[PDB]
Amino acid sequence: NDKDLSTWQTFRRLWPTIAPFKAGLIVAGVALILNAASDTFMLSLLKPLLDDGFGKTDRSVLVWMPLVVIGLMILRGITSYVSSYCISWVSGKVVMTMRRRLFGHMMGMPVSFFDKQSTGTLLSRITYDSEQVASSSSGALITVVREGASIIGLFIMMFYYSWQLSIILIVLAPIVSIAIRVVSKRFRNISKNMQNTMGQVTTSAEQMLKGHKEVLIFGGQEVETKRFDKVSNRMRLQGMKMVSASSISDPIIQLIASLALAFVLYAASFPSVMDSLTAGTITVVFSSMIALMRPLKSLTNVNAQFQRGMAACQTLFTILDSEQEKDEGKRVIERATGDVEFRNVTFTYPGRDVPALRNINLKIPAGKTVALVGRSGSGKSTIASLITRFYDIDEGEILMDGHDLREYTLASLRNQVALVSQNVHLFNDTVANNIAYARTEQYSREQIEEAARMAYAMDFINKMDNGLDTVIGENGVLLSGGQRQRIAIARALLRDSPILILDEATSALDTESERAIQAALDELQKNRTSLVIAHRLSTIEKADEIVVVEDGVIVERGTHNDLLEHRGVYAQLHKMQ
Amino acid sequence: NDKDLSTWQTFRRLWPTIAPFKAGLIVAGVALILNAASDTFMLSLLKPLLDDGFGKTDRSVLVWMPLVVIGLMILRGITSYVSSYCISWVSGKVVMTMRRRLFGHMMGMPVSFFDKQSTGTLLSRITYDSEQVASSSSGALITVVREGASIIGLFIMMFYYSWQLSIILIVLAPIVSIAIRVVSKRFRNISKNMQNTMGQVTTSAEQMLKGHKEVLIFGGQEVETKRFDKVSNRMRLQGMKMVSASSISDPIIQLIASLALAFVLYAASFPSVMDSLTAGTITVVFSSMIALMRPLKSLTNVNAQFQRGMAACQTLFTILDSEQEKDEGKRVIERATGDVEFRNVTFTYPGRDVPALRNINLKIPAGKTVALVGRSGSGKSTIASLITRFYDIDEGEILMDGHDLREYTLASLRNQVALVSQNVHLFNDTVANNIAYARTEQYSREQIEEAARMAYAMDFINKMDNGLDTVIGENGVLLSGGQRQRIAIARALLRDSPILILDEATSALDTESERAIQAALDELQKNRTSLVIAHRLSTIEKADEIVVVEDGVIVERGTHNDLLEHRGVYAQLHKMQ
Amino acid sequence: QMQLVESGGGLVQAGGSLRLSCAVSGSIFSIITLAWYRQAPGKPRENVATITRGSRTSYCDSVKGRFTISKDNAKSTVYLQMNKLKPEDTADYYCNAEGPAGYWGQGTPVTVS
Amino acid sequence: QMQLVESGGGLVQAGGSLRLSCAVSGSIFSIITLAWYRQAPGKPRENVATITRGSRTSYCDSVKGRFTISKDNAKSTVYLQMNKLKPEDTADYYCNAEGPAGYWGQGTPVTVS
Ligand SMILES: CCCCCCCCCCCCCCCCCC(=O)OC[C@H](COP(=O)(O)OCCN)OC(=O)CCCCCCCCCCCCCCCCC
Ligand SMILES: CCCCCCCCCCCCCCCCCC(=O)OC[C@H](COP(=O)(O)OCCN)OC(=O)CCCCCCCCCCCCCCCCC
Ligand SMILES: *[C@H]1CC(=O)N(CC/N=C2/CN3CCN4CCN(CCN(CC3)CC(=O)OO2)CC(=O)OOC(=O)C4)C1=O
Ligand SMILES: *[C@H]1CC(=O)N(CC/N=C2/CN3CCN4CCN(CCN(CC3)CC(=O)OO2)CC(=O)OOC(=O)C4)C1=O
Ligand SMILES: CCCCCCCCCCCCO[C@@H]1O[C@H](CO)[C@@H](O[C@H]2O[C@H](CO)[C@@H](O)[C@H](O)[C@H]2O)[C@H](O)[C@H]1O
Ligand SMILES: CCCCCCCCCCCCO[C@@H]1O[C@H](CO)[C@@H](O[C@H]2O[C@H](CO)[C@@H](O)[C@H](O)[C@H]2O)[C@H](O)[C@H]1O
Ligand SMILES: Nc1ncnc2c1ncn2[C@@H]1O[C@H](COP(=O)(O)OP(=O)(O)NP(=O)(O)O)[C@@H](O)[C@H]1O
Ligand SMILES: Nc1ncnc2c1ncn2[C@@H]1O[C@H](COP(=O)(O)OP(=O)(O)NP(=O)(O)O)[C@@H](O)[C@H]1O
Ligand SMILES: [Gd]
Ligand SMILES: [Gd]
Ligand SMILES: [Mg+2]
Ligand SMILES: [Mg+2]
Repeated sequence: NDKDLSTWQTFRRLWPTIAPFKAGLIVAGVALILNAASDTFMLSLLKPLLDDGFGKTDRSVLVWMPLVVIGLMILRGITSYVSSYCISWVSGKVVMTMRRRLFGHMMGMPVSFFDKQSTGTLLSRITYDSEQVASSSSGALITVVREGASIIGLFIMMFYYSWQLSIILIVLAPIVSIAIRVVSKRFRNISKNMQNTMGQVTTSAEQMLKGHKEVLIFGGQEVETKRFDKVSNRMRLQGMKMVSASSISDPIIQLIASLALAFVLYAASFPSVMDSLTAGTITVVFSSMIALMRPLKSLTNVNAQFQRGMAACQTLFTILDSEQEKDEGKRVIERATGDVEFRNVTFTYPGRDVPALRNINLKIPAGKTVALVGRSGSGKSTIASLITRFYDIDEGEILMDGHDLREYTLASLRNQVALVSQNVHLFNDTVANNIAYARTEQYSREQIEEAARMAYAMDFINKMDNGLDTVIGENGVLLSGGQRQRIAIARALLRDSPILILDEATSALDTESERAIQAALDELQKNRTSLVIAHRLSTIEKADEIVVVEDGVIVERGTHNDLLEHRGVYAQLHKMQ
Repeated sequence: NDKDLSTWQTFRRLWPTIAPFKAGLIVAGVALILNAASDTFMLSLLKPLLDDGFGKTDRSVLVWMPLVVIGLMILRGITSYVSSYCISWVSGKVVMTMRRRLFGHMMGMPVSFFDKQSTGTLLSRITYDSEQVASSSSGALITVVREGASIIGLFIMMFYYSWQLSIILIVLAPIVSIAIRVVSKRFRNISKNMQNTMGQVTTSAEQMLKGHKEVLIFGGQEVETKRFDKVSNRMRLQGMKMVSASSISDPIIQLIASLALAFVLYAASFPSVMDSLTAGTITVVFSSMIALMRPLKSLTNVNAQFQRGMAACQTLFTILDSEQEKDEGKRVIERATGDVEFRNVTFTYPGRDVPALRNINLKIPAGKTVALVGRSGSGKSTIASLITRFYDIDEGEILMDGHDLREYTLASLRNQVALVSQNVHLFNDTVANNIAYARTEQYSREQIEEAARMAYAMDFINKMDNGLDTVIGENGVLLSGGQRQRIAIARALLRDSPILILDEATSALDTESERAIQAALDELQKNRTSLVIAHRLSTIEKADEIVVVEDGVIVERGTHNDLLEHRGVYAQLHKMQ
Repeated sequence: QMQLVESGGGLVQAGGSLRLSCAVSGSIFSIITLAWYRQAPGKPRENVATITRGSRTSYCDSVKGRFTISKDNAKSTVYLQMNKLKPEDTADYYCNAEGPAGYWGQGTPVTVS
Repeated sequence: QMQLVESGGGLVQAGGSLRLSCAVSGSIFSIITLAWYRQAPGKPRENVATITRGSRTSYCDSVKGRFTISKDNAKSTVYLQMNKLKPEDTADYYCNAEGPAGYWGQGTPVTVS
């Protein structure tokens, strides 16, 4: 959660990030000072032009005055370019760094986090929030520093010619400051509400796009359209709140600083102020008040813009100091020696208050196969997900090679497991890239072909019009279901991991295809550790230990023949299949 | 695709959208005229203040001058508020309408479109592109119209006091105009490239988030991080191109309009121009040529901002005039009478140059069941998807009740089909909402409970801590695989559609669960057209016609006993299962 | 529309040899299943032989080892080969394309002395 | 750790009645499978009776209709009931929890005159 801090506070938090890029900031500050000096000197040129008159005084200034103007414009252009380029460069580097940090943070979150989240919300953090940071820090930030520097120059030029009027400017400045204070807080609150609504908009569009087929066959167009109308109208209304605050704050602040113009006119009318200086300083003074009212308008509008990025930065910080996957193990394993043991483990899913597994005393020896069978919802995929530390157990210990799983580095632990999940997910790339997903430089194309041949996928790959270089859809949509399953099987088989978990990996396949895959698995996994979750008993008939699970407890365990004796649960499953 | 048009052309294209909201635009134009008048009159007040001197002339004007200033500020604030609010309101309405139109267009696209697209790209169109339209048309558009009106006021005030100098202003205006022309085209091109890169950024983040489990178990963090670094650096570099054009165009345009200041100084120095008027009139001129340089800077920077939204609008138009699902059938069938007939159909998937089905002569009579069996990749889900008009056939005819499918309204046609797909997709809502997904007001909770009981889902729903009101995950992630399958089965069974298609709807289930579901199906679909795609033959033993498919051709058809005779392909499948 | 026509024999003595042919047109002949059925005057149609894409053959037990079933893709013709005929084989023989619920020909009578 | 202890009988005459009990502790007794096995001096362990959560019972055909297997959840005790004993039943009887690859007790000898 994010408490509205302030602009200065979020800049202090931003500094650890902006610190590598100090040089561009320093040069841009120098350029800004020079640019403001050029602006102020140009607007000061009046007093020579007026006092040293066109014909009243000798024409000695007006001859060189045009060249002074053109040269000051030359310098002003150069310094403005340098300042803008360097500030924009620093902002772009900061924004890219924050985007990369947010991506890495999301990639390091636990599985339960993604279970309780929506993809559209996080994608909104990546797209909308960071683009608000970028838009603010690039455009609005240049505008605010340049107009502040202009204002300071006009202040300096005014305190010089006649301080007696700069004093009223001094007294009004705090009022304008505290006004901008209050409006800025309002802007930041509105911007955070807008961030949340944009997350909702993205969630709605996401859910429509990924469930397009269900929308089409169940006639959901009305419901989705109505939902999107709701969220988009809410987005419009919050933008309207922001505009209301902006267009109510700008005129009031311009009304306040106009009192300076009223005061200078009253001071001029007063019979004791003039005659101190001739036509000249007071003309410069009135021109400088009229000038000064302009950067105020610019400053307030770009403050409306700028608080959006400030709020987005505050949200970013709140996300970046969240906790990630709990990783406090430091005993990396080069290659596990197969053994996996469950000791009286009890597991409850987050916020579900009923155990999914109760007292699991299950051994998976090295080189052996355990086959998990049982009805739907009994807890087999839960055991599979506990082996990989997707979730952490509540009681008991899961040991690998004699050591607790939590003792290990997460990355080191997961390098020991190759998993074909119940729900197959593929990436929108080629078949070879999908099979060697995260190891495209480590595995030869010959190794990829051997993997695809062990997965009975080599036949339908050779019938593709591009070979192993055919691009498959977003989730392998351009493939049949069994073909996607077989590709995921090949992906897991490419890595000769000591522990291989198949989670109903023959569900979308036909009997002959599964027999071929099972024959390949025979020789490849004769000395690997294997865990097979099957709802079909023909797949698991040769497993070393069959284990029957129900409601999260092991109810029987044994070999196929010993379990076909003993006339228990497995006997009933086998008889009715 | 989007050719760069111009600013005026894209506003002509957008006019039909802005037309409903003419009144706010008219009042904002009036307010803008009044605001510019107030600005110009305030900056004109110099000449009385200078000519009618502080002590040179009777003070007279000095007495009422402060009240004039405060009143003009009062009016200026009011008109600025009205103008800003109305223009922002119109822009927000336009942006909401465009967002709704883009959502509806995407919801109406064909299935092959989503097969060849990425979710992140379209989501970028919804989020980034439309928020660019919003940011431009709200902030930058107010700024550009207000500063244009200010410029026109200064032009008017200057042509009046001394036209002899306004003439050089006149000659320089076209140069500044054509410069802004050229830079605007460059800005729009950069913005379109930025739109595409942001689509790539979203695609990368999307692919990481939805394949999080595969990243974790296959160690993909390096690859995903490197990918994201590439796209984010490309985004930064294109933003840098935009900043380069901005900070190179702004100083040059300020250099050009400064020649007016040089010219007025030279004209003053020239010995034949002065003495026509008081010192104040050329003082007003120098003050106003100076003032004039300020809205130019503002205008050019917000033009950099404004072309982003212009480009995004052009992209929007290009998307909105694309073609959608081909829908040229008018007859609306209230309730189909079951019969579905494939007559000599041949189907080839888009861009695949090899048929998936070749000569399909398949009848699905009313009240009967056809069971499609065959190896993986043979073309069963293709037939299922052709019945629903997800794709259109190349030759032959698919008839429903004697009429071609294409003769019907798409929505009317799809109201006849209830489908459990091979790949189950659920929505992040409650169990009851998922079962009655698009019909939450038409079906009673008792009907939902009956559906869930026909799908054998009533047992595990009653073990949830919230009942039928339990929220399931984003894709039902908080459920087991068989539980998700059973929920989708209940969703399809809730709607007593005349044509029910099950696409391996028992794949994630255990034998006893499938037997229960099959018993419920027996009585429910005794008079309902049914098409069952099975890889297990125990599911389809009672089907009226079994059809065996291979490589996209029907190789046998018949009843279970007649096919167990005849010793063909089905006999081999049954023997080996 | 795919149609399939039989060219058969006539009357043969006991222990003789016969060969029936069936031409199938309009078919994907290399993949579909083909079969030879028979029908006595009283008994219904009974599958005699079956041939499938992989040239795999099957036969009713009471006739296995006597008949043969073959198919020529280039001529797109299916063939039934008769050897050591018996009087119980006198019946009307039909060819069949893609299953008992598929497509049938006119059929040819075969008589054994 | 779940452990299961047998309380059995001793020597009984032919045709007599016996009852063996087994207390199982540390178990989810309402769900796990329980069984009674027997072992003669020569032959290996052979499953005699099985009982499962739904109180469903099973027995070796050579003893069906004579023995009974029951379980009391409240006392968490499994029971084997002997009727019409025969000399071939003289053996060491073990109880078993959750499968032949699970947990066994000490066992009790039973002798028939
Ligand atoms: C001289 C004083 C010196 C001492 C004080 C110095 C400090 C000053 C501090 C100023 C603080 C400004 C804060 C601005 C943001 C406040 C929030 C805001 O703007 O709310 C407006 C409100 C929003 O709508 P609402 O219905 O409340 O909620 C539904 C969603 N919009 O909308 C409303 O409910 C109210 C709408 C009012 C009508 C709109 C405006 C009409 C025209 C007035 C504006 C122009 C005035 C220019 C000057 C002329 C004199 C008045
Ligand atoms: C007299 C009448 C005249 C009338 C003229 C009317 C038309 C005016 C000209 C058209 C308007 C401006 C066009 C702006 C867009 C041009 C594109 C652009 O900005 O490109 C800059 C270029 C970008 O880099 P590049 O490698 O080309 O591309 C990939 C990386 N972005 O980067 C470069 O390669 C540029 C070189 C880098 C440094 C540029 C900045 C140097 C300082 C400039 C200060 C200007 C102030 C005035 C100085 C006057 C001096 C006499
Ligand atoms: C294949 C070779 C041949 O000539 N057959 C017929 C042999 N005579 C059979 C008598 N059958 C009569 C009732 N049948 C209906 C049930 N059939 C199964 C029981 N049959 C015994 C009674 C056993 C047979 O397969 O064949 O039977 C199933 C069937 O359709 O077979 O045909 C049949 O005669 C009718 C052959 O079967
Ligand atoms: C249950 C009741 C009983 O007393 N049994 C033993 C009966 N004698 C059997 C002789 N059997 C010796 C080899 N067996 C190993 C294979 N068994 C299947 C073949 N059996 C005949 C040879 C048939 C039997 O089930 O029981 O056999 C499988 C087996 O483990 O059974 O036990 C066995 O004796 C060893 C009972 O089986
Ligand atoms: C919005 C995107 C940002 C890109 C554009 C950057 C705009 C320029 C912002 C100017 C920031 C001013 O940054 C200011 O730097 C000083 C340097 O001592 C920080 O001062 C820091 O000093 C010490 C060590 O020196 C640190 O331990 C501590 O984090 C902080 O106190 C201030 O906390 C910060 O306010
Ligand atoms: C994007 C944010 C929305 C707020 C936008 C604020 C700026 C609005 C400026 C509108 C642009 C000029 O709008 C201009 O309107 C006129 C009519 O008035 C349109 O004129 C159109 O309608 C007329 C009358 O039917 C016909 O000649 C013809 O169909 C077409 O020319 C112009 O094509 C358009 O260019
Ligand atoms: N992420 C989750 N959060 C909460 N409960 C869950 C979650 N995943 C599964 N469950 C529940 O935990 C129990 C066991 O789930 P699971 O281990 O997936 O079953 P399974 O044995 O894999 N079933 P199946 O896939 O059909 O063979 C069931 O009641 C599930 O609904
Ligand atoms: N969207 C698609 N674009 C191109 N080809 C496709 C597409 N979907 C499927 N195919 C191919 O079309 C053929 C038939 O596909 P499909 O009809 O899905 O098979 P299936 O019979 O459903 N297989 P299975 O689910 O494993 O039983 C296969 O060669 C697929 O690879
Ligand atoms: Gd028969
Ligand atoms: Gd035995
Ligand atoms: Mg599972
Ligand atoms: Mg399929």
